[PDB]
Amino acid sequence: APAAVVTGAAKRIGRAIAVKLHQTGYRVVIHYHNSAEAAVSLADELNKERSNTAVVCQADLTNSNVLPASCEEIINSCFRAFGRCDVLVNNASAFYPTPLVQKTVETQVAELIGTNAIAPFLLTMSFAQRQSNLSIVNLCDAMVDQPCMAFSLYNMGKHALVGLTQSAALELAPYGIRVNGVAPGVSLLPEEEKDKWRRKVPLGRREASAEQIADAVIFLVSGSAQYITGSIIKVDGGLSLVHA
Amino acid sequence: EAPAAVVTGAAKRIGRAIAVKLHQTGYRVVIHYHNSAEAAVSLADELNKERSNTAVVCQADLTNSNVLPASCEEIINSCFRAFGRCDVLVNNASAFYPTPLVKTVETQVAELIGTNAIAPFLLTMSFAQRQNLSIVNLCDAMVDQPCMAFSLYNMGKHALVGLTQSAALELAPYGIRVNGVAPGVSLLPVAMGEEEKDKWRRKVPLGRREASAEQIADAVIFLVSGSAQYITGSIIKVDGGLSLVHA
Amino acid sequence: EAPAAVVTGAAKRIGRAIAVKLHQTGYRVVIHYHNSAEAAVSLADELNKERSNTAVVCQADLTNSNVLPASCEEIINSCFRAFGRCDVLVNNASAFYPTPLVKTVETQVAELIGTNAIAPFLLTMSFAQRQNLSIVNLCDAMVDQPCMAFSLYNMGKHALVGLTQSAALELAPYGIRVNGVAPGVSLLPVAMGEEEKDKWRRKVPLGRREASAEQIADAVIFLVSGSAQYITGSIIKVDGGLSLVHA
Amino acid sequence: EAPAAVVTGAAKRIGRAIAVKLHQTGYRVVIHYHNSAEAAVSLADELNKERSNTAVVCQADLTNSNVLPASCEEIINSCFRAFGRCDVLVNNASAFYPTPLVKTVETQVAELIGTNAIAPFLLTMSFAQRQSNLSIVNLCDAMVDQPCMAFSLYNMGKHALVGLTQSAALELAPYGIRVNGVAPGVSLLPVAMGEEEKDKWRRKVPLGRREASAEQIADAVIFLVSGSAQYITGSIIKVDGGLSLVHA
Ligand SMILES: NC(=O)c1ccc[n+]([C@@H]2O[C@H](COP(=O)([O-])OP(=O)(O)OC[C@H]3O[C@@H](n4cnc5c(N)ncnc54)[C@H](OP(=O)(O)O)[C@@H]3O)[C@@H](O)[C@H]2O)c1
Ligand SMILES: NC(=O)c1ccc[n+]([C@@H]2O[C@H](COP(=O)([O-])OP(=O)(O)OC[C@H]3O[C@@H](n4cnc5c(N)ncnc54)[C@H](OP(=O)(O)O)[C@@H]3O)[C@@H](O)[C@H]2O)c1
Ligand SMILES: NC(=O)c1ccc[n+]([C@@H]2O[C@H](COP(=O)([O-])OP(=O)(O)OC[C@H]3O[C@@H](n4cnc5c(N)ncnc54)[C@H](OP(=O)(O)O)[C@@H]3O)[C@@H](O)[C@H]2O)c1
Ligand SMILES: NC(=O)c1ccc[n+]([C@@H]2O[C@H](COP(=O)([O-])OP(=O)(O)OC[C@H]3O[C@@H](n4cnc5c(N)ncnc54)[C@H](OP(=O)(O)O)[C@@H]3O)[C@@H](O)[C@H]2O)c1
Ligand SMILES: COC(=O)C1CCN(C(=O)c2ccc(N(CCCO)Cc3cnc4nc(N)nc(N)c4n3)cc2)CC1
Ligand SMILES: COC(=O)C1CCN(C(=O)c2ccc(N(CCCO)Cc3cnc4nc(N)nc(N)c4n3)cc2)CC1
Ligand SMILES: COC(=O)C1CCN(C(=O)c2ccc(N(CCCO)Cc3cnc4nc(N)nc(N)c4n3)cc2)CC1
Repeated sequence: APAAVVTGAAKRIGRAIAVKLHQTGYRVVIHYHNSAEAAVSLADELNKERSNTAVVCQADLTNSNVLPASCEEIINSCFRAFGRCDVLVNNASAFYPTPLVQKTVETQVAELIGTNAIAPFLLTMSFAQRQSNLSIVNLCDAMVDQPCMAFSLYNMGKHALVGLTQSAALELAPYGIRVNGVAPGVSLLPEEEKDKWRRKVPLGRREASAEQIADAVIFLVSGSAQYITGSIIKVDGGLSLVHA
Repeated sequence: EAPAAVVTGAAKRIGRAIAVKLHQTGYRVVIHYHNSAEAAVSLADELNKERSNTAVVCQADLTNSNVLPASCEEIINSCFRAFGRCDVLVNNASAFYPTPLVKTVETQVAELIGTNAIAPFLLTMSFAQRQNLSIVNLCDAMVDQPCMAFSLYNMGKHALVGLTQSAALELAPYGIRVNGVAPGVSLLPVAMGEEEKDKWRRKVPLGRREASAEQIADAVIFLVSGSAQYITGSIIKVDGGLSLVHA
Repeated sequence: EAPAAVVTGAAKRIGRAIAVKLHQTGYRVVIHYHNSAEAAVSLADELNKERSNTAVVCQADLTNSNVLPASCEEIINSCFRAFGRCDVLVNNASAFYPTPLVKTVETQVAELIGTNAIAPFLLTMSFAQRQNLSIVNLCDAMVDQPCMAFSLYNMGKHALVGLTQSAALELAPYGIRVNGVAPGVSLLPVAMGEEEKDKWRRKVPLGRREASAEQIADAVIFLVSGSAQYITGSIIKVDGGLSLVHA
Repeated sequence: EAPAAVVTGAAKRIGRAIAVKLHQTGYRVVIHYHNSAEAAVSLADELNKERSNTAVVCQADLTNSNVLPASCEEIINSCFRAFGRCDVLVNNASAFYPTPLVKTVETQVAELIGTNAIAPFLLTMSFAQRQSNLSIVNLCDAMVDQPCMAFSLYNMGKHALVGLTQSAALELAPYGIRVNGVAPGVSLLPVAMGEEEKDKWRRKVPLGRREASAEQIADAVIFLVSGSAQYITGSIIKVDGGLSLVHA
């Protein structure tokens, strides 16, 4: 059975991705930072379905002097548990505003650029170095070119992740590793404010769900996507096409 | 009952593979063709051997003219006549040849812009008016790094990106999704010399080979599926990384 | 010897401002027009009062048809007959109106795709065949966030992006640069209610106002200048940030 | 009163051409540099010979670190100290070298992402906070979506710079600060690159089969800071001779 690493897998979109990969027959590494109880509860659910098919792995993905070692350990945890690592899903992400005009700003850089871009880069390095249907899926943002007001560092990090997706697709193609993205628009919100976000969506008659994001990940890691690399699939209900 | 799909230019090559995979997924299919009558009828015969009364052919020229709206309405009508419904439209048919800046030029406009853009637009209109509904447009992953001396073809494929996005927005309230699949190098021309085919294959980072028709069809199957119900206005490159390679 | 420029749709609004600024920069100008004869002639008379024998008018319909290639050849020929050279082509003329998916539709195709894409292509062909040479195409900064029910217009503007890029590549060996200027909200219709105009103006981050025609013309002047001699295939948005604003 | 500009990495090459053309347009200039002190001082001397007290140098490392915010604040402060105003910021300084996926990697992150993205962000913050024709120009890369093999961190940094350009254009528009980019394709090749390798790059360019001069890049910066660009914000102008349009 193939094996996958999902970062930020305890809750929300990462959890849905881990569940759908497991349902597809993958063994999974459930990475978490703060959500140990939720990570272990997910692993317990998946292991009840198929014994010894889910493990957890703790790591802070903030940039620091130790982040490279932390990322090498996440990949190593998959090889140790399952003897292989076929899929990496870079899902974990910090998200909060960083206004240009008025945590230290350098802590915000470490968290926003680290989680959304540098950790994906280091995980990609470790995944490739440790190596079939191998692939990486990066969780992008469908609104990357129509950014949220006062979200500069977040937007910079998601732009950097587009660059990584494309750069790594090119560089890792000779190794047979595909590198793609899934770009949610409005997916799971953290009622009046939620409804303001919902109302913009052309396909809004249909509820946005973590499972719809996971469905695009399942396609990209499947044999039905064996010629697809460097592609970012928007899963946004049309939101990115709506003008101001 | 079984859903129904129209595939334009479905007698051969990528359109044929799309029609076959939709049929294997449980669709009834209208095999549109222009000149390839024998191949269209042979495909319909093969699919009907698998499941009786699940495939028909429909002939039409998709060159632009004052009758193209009637032709496109008739293709959609042929799906309703055969199957009583029309759930999926795949705009695959396409003229492709150079038009250097330095057949009459108006015939070249009619063929290249008609097949790649205006016929998709009119088919989209007729599909929407006659109503998991979706449209898939066959785009081009190289639309922003165009082939030398292919201006009109490239204009047509750019127009098709615009249609995909415009129609996704406008047809969302009707529950019709509109997406694209953008091949890079897929099936090369039968007439192309082996050395020239190999020059194209060597461009592709992922495996130094062209996409099979079936690999292109796999992306179409995903976009029409229940696994894509929140996806509209998206164009999936199926290009092996070709579009990311610099000069 | 003074250089010469053709500006399509130059009688009014943005095209007029482009023709005026080119004239102020030292160009002789062909003022193309379709229906606005009085305004075209008034502009020519103003420019010739400033400098004798520096402006002519040229009437043509730029709707697609069997005669459009000849019409476009004649517009370019009018510049050579008046001024002995043609250094700059500005493709500004444009039909703009909704075409809902749910005039005949083929007339709408001919007008919207003809003015926005096919006439630019044929004018580009004629300009290149007759040869700091450059072409500037008037694009649309909102081409990837289109207006509801404007599919044919949006298809035409997407095709014009493709032409800009294709022609930049193909004409580079001849030293002809091909670029675009993409307004967001510029001049609104006089008859549009101020309440509706203000809805458009409030969308614009930079000053909550539309671009003047002169601000659009400033980008054209840059692109045809010596300060842009390495720039080809580029589309400059002149949109006050509009295209960056989410729904 | 003459306006004033900061140009990062301005001792040599494209940054020097930008500083020179801004100075010729009537700006007073801060020539920021990191290691190229002799070149920076030679340039400042030449500009001050043309017009007294119109050029100063400012040294700073733009690698990311916990002091980078203070360094970036000090570069903007140096323009106010010399000239009493700061009208234009040009983010030109840039580290560029390969980082294969298969110096410590954290140093490479700090240099490549710091110079190309984080320093521009912090300089943008300081420029806005310290505040008419105000604008910022970021030196981008026309090949950002067709990246060089094994340049992932550099490419990530330049993609982040596109995001900053767009984000800052939106957020600073209410303050009348425009934020735009210039995206070279092939411009000045490295001093150390062999001629045969330079010619491989030159032969890629449709328009003239040659690299952009430093002055051609500077011309696009001068347009974007001028009154002829007063409605332009969030735009990235490719100055690439068609390079980005060429398929594999
Ligand atoms: N939700 C949306 O509408 C939306 C829209 C656009 C894009 N996306 C993208 O889709 C992906 C998933 O979105 P989501 O809303 O499910 O994400 P989320 O809930 O905001 O974050 C997912 C997980 O990221 C992990 N994470 C955060 N900071 C971390 C750090 N410093 N170190 C390690 N892990 C850290 C957290 O793990 P722990 O809980 O274990 O600490 C968290 O549960 C993200 O990449 C997001 O940017 C989502
Ligand atoms: N092959 C590639 O490498 C590649 C690369 C990029 C994009 N694509 C796109 O993928 C799609 C399929 O490619 P393909 O290579 O399989 O296409 P193709 O063989 O060139 O053409 C497909 C069919 O289009 C039909 N067609 C042509 N002109 C027509 C007209 N005037 N009226 C009606 N139908 C007409 C023909 O039908 P009849 O045979 O019945 O006359 C033909 O069999 C096209 O949209 C193409 O642009 C392909
Ligand atoms: N205004 C904006 O906010 C805006 C926004 C985005 C893009 N743009 C683009 O900028 C350019 C100028 O905009 P504008 O608002 O000044 O344009 P406009 O007033 O709508 O049209 C310019 C001229 O196009 C000519 N034209 C229309 N149909 C024609 C046909 N069938 N044959 C020949 N010429 C025809 C007309 O000439 P006659 O009057 O002589 O008949 C008209 O005066 C256009 O390309 C437009 O798409 C403008
Ligand atoms: N040349 C091209 O073909 C090309 C192509 C695409 C994009 N661009 C972009 O255009 C801009 C100018 O290119 P260029 O070739 O002239 O650049 P460059 O010579 O490679 O670098 C410009 C300056 O950046 C400074 N710099 C490097 N690391 C630094 C650090 N840690 N801290 C502070 N400053 C640092 C250096 O200053 P010191 O010398 O004082 O140490 C250097 O002189 C860059 O943003 C580049 O990415 C250039
Ligand atoms: C008689 O020959 C002709 O009229 C010309 C046909 C095109 N041509 C070429 O050299 C050529 C052929 C196939 C090429 N392919 C690589 C991908 C290009 O997009 C394969 C490919 C195959 N068939 C195709 N059919 C569509 N409708 N559209 C595509 N894009 C297409 N492409 C590229 C260039 C000159 C000869
Ligand atoms: C024929 O029926 C009509 O009069 C319709 C015209 C369009 N219309 C609008 O509501 C409308 C008009 C102008 C609008 N502008 C804002 C920018 C939109 O791109 C101004 C603007 C102005 N004239 C324009 N002319 C070109 N050729 N192209 C542009 N894009 C154009 N645009 C927007 C919507 C419905 C009425
Ligand atoms: C000497 O060892 C190194 O540091 C490496 C430098 C990069 N390198 C290359 O092969 C190389 C060098 C210059 C190249 N240029 C063509 C445009 C690439 O974008 C010229 C160009 C010039 N200097 C540059 N400086 C910035 N800061 N950024 C740009 N992009 C840059 N580019 C391309 C590839 C390997 C050796």
